[PDB]
Amino acid sequence: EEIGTVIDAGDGIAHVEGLPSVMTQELLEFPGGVLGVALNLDEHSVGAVILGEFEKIEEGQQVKRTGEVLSVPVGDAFLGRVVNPLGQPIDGQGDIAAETRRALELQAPSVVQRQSVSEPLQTGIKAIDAMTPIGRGQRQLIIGDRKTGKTAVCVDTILNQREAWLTGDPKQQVRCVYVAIGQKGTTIASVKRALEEGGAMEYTTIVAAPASDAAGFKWLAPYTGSAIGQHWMYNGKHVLIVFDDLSKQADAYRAISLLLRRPPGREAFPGDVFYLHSRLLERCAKLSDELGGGSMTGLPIIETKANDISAFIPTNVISITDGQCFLESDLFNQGVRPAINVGVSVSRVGGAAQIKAMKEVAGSLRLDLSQYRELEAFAAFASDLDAASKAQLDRGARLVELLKQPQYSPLAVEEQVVAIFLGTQGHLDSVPVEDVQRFESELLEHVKASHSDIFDGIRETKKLSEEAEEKLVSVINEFKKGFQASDGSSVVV
Amino acid sequence: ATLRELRGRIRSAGSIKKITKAQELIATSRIAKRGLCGAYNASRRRAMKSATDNADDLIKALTLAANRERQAQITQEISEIVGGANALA
Amino acid sequence: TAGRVVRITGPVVDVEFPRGSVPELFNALHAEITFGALAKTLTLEVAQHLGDSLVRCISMQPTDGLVRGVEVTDTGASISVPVGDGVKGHVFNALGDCLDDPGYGKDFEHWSIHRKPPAFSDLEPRTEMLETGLKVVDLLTPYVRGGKIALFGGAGVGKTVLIQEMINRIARNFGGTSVFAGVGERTREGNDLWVELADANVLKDTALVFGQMDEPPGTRMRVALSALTMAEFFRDEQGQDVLLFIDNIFRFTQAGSEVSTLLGRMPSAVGYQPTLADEMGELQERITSTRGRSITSMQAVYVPADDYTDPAPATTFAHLDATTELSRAVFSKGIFPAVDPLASSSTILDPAIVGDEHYRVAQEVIRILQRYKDLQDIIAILGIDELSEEDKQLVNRARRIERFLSQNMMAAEQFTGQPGSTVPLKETIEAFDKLTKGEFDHLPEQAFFLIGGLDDLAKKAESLGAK
Amino acid sequence: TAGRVVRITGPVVDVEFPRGSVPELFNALHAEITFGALAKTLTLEVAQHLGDSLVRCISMQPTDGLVRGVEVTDTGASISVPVGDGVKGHVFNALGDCLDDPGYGKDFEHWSIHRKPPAFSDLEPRTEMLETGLKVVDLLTPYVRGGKIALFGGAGVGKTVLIQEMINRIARNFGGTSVFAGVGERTREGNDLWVELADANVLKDTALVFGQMDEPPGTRMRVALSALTMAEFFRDEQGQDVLLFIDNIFRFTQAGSEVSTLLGRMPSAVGYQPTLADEMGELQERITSTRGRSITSMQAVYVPADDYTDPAPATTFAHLDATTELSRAVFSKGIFPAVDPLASSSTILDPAIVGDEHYRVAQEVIRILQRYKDLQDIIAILGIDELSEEDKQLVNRARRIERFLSQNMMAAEQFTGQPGSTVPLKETIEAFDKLTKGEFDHLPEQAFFLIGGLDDLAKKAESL
Ligand SMILES: Nc1ncnc2c1ncn2[C@@H]1O[C@H](COP(=O)(O)OP(=O)(O)OP(=O)(O)O)[C@@H](O)[C@H]1O
Ligand SMILES: Nc1ncnc2c1ncn2[C@@H]1O[C@H](COP(=O)(O)OP(=O)(O)O)[C@@H](O)[C@H]1O
Ligand SMILES: Nc1ncnc2c1ncn2[C@@H]1O[C@H](COP(=O)(O)OP(=O)(O)O)[C@@H](O)[C@H]1O
Ligand SMILES: [Mg+2]
Ligand SMILES: [Mg+2]
Repeated sequence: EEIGTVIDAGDGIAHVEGLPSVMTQELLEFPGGVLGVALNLDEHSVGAVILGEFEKIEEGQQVKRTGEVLSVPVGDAFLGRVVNPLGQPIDGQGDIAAETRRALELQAPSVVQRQSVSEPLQTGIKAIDAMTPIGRGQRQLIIGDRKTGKTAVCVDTILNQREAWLTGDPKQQVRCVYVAIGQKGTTIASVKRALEEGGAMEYTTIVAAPASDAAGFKWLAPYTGSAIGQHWMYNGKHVLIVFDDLSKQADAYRAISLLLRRPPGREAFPGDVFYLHSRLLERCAKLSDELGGGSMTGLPIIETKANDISAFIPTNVISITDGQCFLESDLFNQGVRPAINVGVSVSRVGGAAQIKAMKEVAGSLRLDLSQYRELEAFAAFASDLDAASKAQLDRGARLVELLKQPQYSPLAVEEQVVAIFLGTQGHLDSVPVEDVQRFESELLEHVKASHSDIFDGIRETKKLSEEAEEKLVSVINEFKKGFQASDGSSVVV
Repeated sequence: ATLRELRGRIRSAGSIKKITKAQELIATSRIAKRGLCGAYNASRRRAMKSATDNADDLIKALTLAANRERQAQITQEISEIVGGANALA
Repeated sequence: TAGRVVRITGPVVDVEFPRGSVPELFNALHAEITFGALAKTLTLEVAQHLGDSLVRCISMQPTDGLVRGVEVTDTGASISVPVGDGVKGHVFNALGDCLDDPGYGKDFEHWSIHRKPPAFSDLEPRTEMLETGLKVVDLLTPYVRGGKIALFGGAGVGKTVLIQEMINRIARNFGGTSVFAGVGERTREGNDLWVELADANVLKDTALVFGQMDEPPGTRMRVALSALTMAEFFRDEQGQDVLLFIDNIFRFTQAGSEVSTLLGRMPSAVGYQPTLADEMGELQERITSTRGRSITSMQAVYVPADDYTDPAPATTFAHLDATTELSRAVFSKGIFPAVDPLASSSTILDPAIVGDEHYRVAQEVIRILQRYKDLQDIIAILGIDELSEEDKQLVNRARRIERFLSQNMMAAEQFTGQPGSTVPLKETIEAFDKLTKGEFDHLPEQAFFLIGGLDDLAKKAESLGAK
Repeated sequence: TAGRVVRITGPVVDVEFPRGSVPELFNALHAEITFGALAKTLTLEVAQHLGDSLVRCISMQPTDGLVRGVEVTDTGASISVPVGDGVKGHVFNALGDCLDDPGYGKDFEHWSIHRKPPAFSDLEPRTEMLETGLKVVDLLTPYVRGGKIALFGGAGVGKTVLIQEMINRIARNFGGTSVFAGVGERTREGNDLWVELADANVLKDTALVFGQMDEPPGTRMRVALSALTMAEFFRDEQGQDVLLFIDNIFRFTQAGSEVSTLLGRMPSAVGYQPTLADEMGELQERITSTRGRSITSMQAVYVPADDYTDPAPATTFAHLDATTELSRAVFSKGIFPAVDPLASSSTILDPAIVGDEHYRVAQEVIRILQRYKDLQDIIAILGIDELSEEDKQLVNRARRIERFLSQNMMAAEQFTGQPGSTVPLKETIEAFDKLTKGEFDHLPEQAFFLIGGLDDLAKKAESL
């Protein structure tokens, strides 16, 4: 048995002389049930990061090595539970039955162990599902300034997974993991409450690293969530992991590194911060059929400052991920909500992550929106604009009004298909802009009320058939006859 | 502060550019069919084309200045960080 | 079993102890300065264990006059502050010493200023609106009762005046205890607040803890913890609603960064301590309302050089339920309170809590102001006439709206000579709904500047001749 | 004569050796992690000699589970990668290990990845043009044989199809091979490229070398050298005209910066490594034509903050000869390849190299396309009819020219049954000379989509 002695300690770090056989990243037991991680190894001592209650660390204390690298419990029992980066519950609901344990640094699937992303992950947000589709096994960044609706988007996705969960088929169910790094505890409580109101905690786990936690927990929380998701991914299940947000993890890791006297680089970050995030985010894969066919979809969040996407961590994460959703406060204040900037947001997976009906209906949306952005400047001179460009500006305005969405209201894929069908087939041209949204919602209700066969066809076949299209157009015309505008005018013809 | 002011000036110049281009196109249409005329009082299509070109040049210059300031800020920040680290070395 | 001073560099002192007598981290140590003109007792907080039985400590008092090798006594516990109802109505420093009555409270119960935040299980979100009577705050930045409120802004934009206004509008009628924490602010401001509270008979319910900007970094770092400890005692033991005012919270971070390099830490970005977010998180998570126990915390946050991207305010933003960012541009336009309506936010400003009408009016106001901001540069260069008729109408509406968001505050009477005014929430919503519909486009914009409600608007309009 | 680990600080490992057994710089040493969960063999590269028989090394794998004092073996040579015709059709990492078949290539000849560029006398003084057979590339932006070509393109723009087409063309016309270097390759994208190349049968003609984003900086920095060494073997020991794709070169620069920061060097301007230019030149100078054999390179370049004065792109563009930019606009119009003729460029488009007629025709085409792009806004807003008759005829001629710059690529045979075409340079020059003269205005625009030479134009004309 090897026992080390604490030779110094300060602001979360402790140096321990001894333990000549200690491994890098090994967990260490300090008195009083304190836990540390051996990060710096040299001939003189071992610089370890204390995971909590650092004030209890004193010089001369006896430190024992666990003989094991950082590992977390994993199992189905974690669904609906709130745990800390060590897998311990912090919601006061008793112990968690752990199926097994996973090391936090197990290597990601290799190039040969993956398959191309081909399954949609419906976020329930028309803008994302139509313009920047997310497939299962993809890493989609959600990047924007504070108070732009990033957490809203992620929570809406988690809520949207509820119908798939209720189907009961493991090939459709999505297990959700939410990692909160450096967030106010009451904010995590609010997020949990929002998920509970939508019946999402039945299939969601929260890895909580509140702002009061040691920098070690803020540094490890994404990896704990990743391991929990990996345990399900490797067993044939599909997972969706949200990191809120990687910028705070990078800041915590920078604090740890600086306190360890490691050489700083740009923005004082160490030389392996990009390695930190790439290692975290390359574990979200789409496994091959030989490995069960499971997958984990990553939804990292990045909080920029002054909409500066050229900063260090935003640049790294943008490089790493397969696509980006840029949220702008200017659009948010304009009323565009979710405030996704369709001009710059991109999904490199593309149509491969969409069902056939969504791909067909959304094909023209990109062109129409780009053309609308081009024509914006001429809204004051409709007379000067020719007929084509005038109707084109009007169609763009209707479409922009269509992609708006109230919070905590995800849409099923068939409903999104019908809405975008209204938008891109001229069925909103006869409606006032201010009414479009309302019209949309009402029409959808009507289709649910009496014509659910359209939704059933779209859902089961994934294609809007010709006869289904004709029936949808007929229902649209009847609703237009029955629809009442806010200005009191008519929308027929 | 200079970087923020440069970014604000860049967005201002961009808005000026789009409005001037729209005015130029509308003037072209009206020709085919206020004082923004270039030197008629001392034509509006010519003035708006000139204004849009000047806005393009101003935007390019402001972007060059903003990129220079961005690089300078990064370099100075790293200079301070490394100076502190060396002092503590 | 006592240590001795080995090194002295400003507010950081190294102390050597005999083996086995090394003080625990954060323990309070006592040293003596015997110089005639500066005789005193330094209180040193153990910050680091340097090894070889050495400890690095931060001095709460100035170290001028200190001599190497002098006796250092370990108290065995962290800095403690008096707790109980007796603190109400008195002024204390970071160490708990009473200022208005030296030696008072020495017999009360003493609580260590270092504490853990409430368990995640006990935390429960708060969503009740707190009505203040300011048009801009009530409409665009509704405050949460038992929640966390911040007033961001650079130097001299109106953070302290707004804090005094909220003390007048909230603390005066409060049915519970109040704790004010003057963290690294002007001593004149502390005296003014003390006299004002005494005049309004609100001091009897208020406990004041002052650490001024001329004190060493240690006091500025620990005064907030002292005040928060008093507030925590009131919340957890007495079980009564607590009002907690902190001004300025950024001073805590600044003092933390001042000693960072002297403690051996390498500097982070913007010359901040690497543990910026960790210390901020500890302090801010200790400031919170637990299930059944409510703390309404209002903090003035200094934004260095008007730069909201600075790491300090940027880190602080995540710890707040409602934020009012005061802007230098709004301040320089003469609009008071100098709130930036576009940059402000409130977690309860959604239809579920504030109602459909409030949300609709607030969103329309925000949209109009954003469009006006977009058109600012076009107006500046090409002039207003080149905008479309709809754009001109929106510009006039937005100018009137931005003037109407201004108000004459009670705490600002000494600056404008005009008595303050209070506007009920329903009147504010109705007036702004009328404004966004163009009901007042005929009145001059000057009629909307520094007034109260619609009655004041009519009075000012008829004074200017409009109707 | 084996060393032992002394310090471990992330991917930086200090190793002690006996007095007379200190390895040379860049030598590859091997250590072992025995912990069951993370058991592996660490490859370390000697970065510095610290004195007292201590060497600082950069680990090519994560150091988790590594213990102090464990035996460290010295291979006596730097990182060596397999070479030969056997590496074609396989995927390797920066250390030469085959990813699609572990153990493969262990018996091949192994070349050290650190090699000098061709001697001064060996370098060919005369710049030569590479005939790709594509109309747009050959005409407007002729590629330099043994030169460097920047590649720019967004998502869904046909970038990968262009890489595939270039692979097939170099394999067939020039009897060469291809080496792909995924620097900071996304594992998803690497698997996608592997599957696509296998499906299109061009994988047999290319060797893939992936240094992935999940790997530490050292591998992301040495993978480009590994791929370049394979290409150098193909060029030198086998007399083949190699084509070396690098994606992304800026990620090679960033990995170098990260390694420099890890080793403790003070950052230079904008936080890059002090030896940024030296490293970029060392990588790029080995890509040259020598002894009648060339390594032509197409490198995907990322410009931080879209600032071409940034040190990384500024240094990279010092070694770039041509620049091809792919546009979503051109892709939307169905033009393939979706090359932006106005934005793209080439340093060798001067009469001294391409001749008088080539330069004249290229400049006329560029002028027509630029004039039409100027008209585009008026056409979009005020309508086409607003234009004068001369503007109408110029719009029609420019549209025909723009369509004719498209082409049915060979790599497009999979997506459409039409086989690809190879247009000789003289035929392209004369055809575009005729086009700029209006000799094909009577023909419909449809006649100018995805065809080869003038014979194809005529045939498609009668077809319509
Ligand atoms: N689609 C939406 N429609 C209306 N309001 C929305 C929408 N999405 C988000 N919001 C509101 O916008 C505000 C910010 O949202 P949210 O906190 O989710 O975003 P964020 O950028 O992650 O924030 P933070 O800075 O707290 O991390 C909240 O009031 C939220 O209710
Ligand atoms: N409601 C108001 N009316 C007029 N002037 C004001 C108002 N609020 C603030 N000010 C001005 O703003 C300045 C700064 O006030 P204060 O809040 O004390 O500083 P800080 O904003 O830095 O805390 C004061 O000099 C005062 O004149
Ligand atoms: N010659 C062509 N004919 C038809 N489609 C093409 C052609 N070239 C490219 N494309 C289309 O461009 C899209 C993107 O192709 P590719 O470059 O392989 O992937 P990426 O979008 O990742 O660059 C593909 O969907 C493909 O159908
Ligand atoms: Mg958020
Ligand atoms: Mg003040």
